[PDB]
Amino acid sequence: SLTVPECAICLQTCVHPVSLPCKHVFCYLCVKGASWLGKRCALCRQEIPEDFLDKPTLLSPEELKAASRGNGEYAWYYEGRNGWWQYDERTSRELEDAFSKGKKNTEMLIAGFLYVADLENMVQYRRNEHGRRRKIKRDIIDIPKKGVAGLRL
Amino acid sequence: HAMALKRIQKELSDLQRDPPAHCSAGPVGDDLFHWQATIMGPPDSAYQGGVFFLTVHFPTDYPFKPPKIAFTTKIYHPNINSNGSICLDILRSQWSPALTVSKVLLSICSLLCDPNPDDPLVPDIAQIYKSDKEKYNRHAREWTQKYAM
Ligand SMILES: Nc1ncnc2c1ncn2[C@@H]1O[C@H](COP(=O)(O)O)[C@@H](O)[C@H]1O[C@H]1O[C@H](COP(=O)(O)O)[C@@H](O)[C@H]1O
Ligand SMILES: [Zn+2]
Ligand SMILES: [Zn+2]
Repeated sequence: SLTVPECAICLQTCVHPVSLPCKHVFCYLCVKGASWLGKRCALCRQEIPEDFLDKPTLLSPEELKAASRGNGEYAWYYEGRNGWWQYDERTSRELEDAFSKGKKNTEMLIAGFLYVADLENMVQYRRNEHGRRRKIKRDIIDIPKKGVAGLRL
Repeated sequence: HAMALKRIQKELSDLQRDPPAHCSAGPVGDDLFHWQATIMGPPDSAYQGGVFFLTVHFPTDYPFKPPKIAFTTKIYHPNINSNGSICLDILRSQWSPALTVSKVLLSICSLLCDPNPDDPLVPDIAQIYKSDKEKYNRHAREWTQKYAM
């Protein structure tokens, strides 16, 4: 397929598609979100390795490297331990849209939970519990970073 | 249950934009986990001209489990009983998250056109389907007129 495969969980084009041992493909963050519920492969019920979120098999690792240098001028980042993580490309488009329109905030689905992005104070937090807080920023692509959306680089 | 909610919202938007033939669906008020649906009996089916009302309820871990879909309108059919339960493999073990309510609705329309007597939820009706098809069609049309028009 010349096109990026569709994810059977969210019904969108896969973002950071990962391949399970059974060879089904899903967004990394949809797999992560389904892990909170203890799910197996959504399509065939076969096991997802215990360490999959820490060492996922990427459908195209080269495309991750390209994402971490890909959107040209600017990117969005969220706070990690001793460094910044880059937002996934789909959430980044939502943030950019909201920011560019002057919205004070917007909501994002990230790995099975709704987050508020507070664009006035540049912080994100889980909508249900405001204590889970991470600083965000909108900076150039060429900075040091931990990875993209939890995927190491 | 935000994964389910967003998946359901996406299906709704896609359905209301390009609705399946013979079908209508939408949420009950502001509650995305409960929908109502309507099927107009397919042309050339024995159910033609019938209006059938259905209920859809989504599980909190959707799309990992299928929606619960039932007929609220009485119908004469080997795969649909008086409680409105629908005997269809993709609402049981053959559910896949690759499917949508839209696709289930079309499969239900397909079942109306071509019942499956080898999955006999209503045995008496299934036997008539197999032994006397003209009688089956007569009864299905009679019940359509009586209960669904
Ligand atoms: N914007 C986001 N994008 C991707 N995942 C997120 C995001 N926000 C939260 N999560 C994930 O949701 C979970 C709860 O985050 P919390 O408590 O804040 O709501 C976490 O797994 C979050 O993932 C992050 O933290 C992980 C560890 O990185 P270190 O802190 O060691 O740098 C790493 O995977 C990283 O991506
Ligand atoms: Zn997905
Ligand atoms: Zn699988």
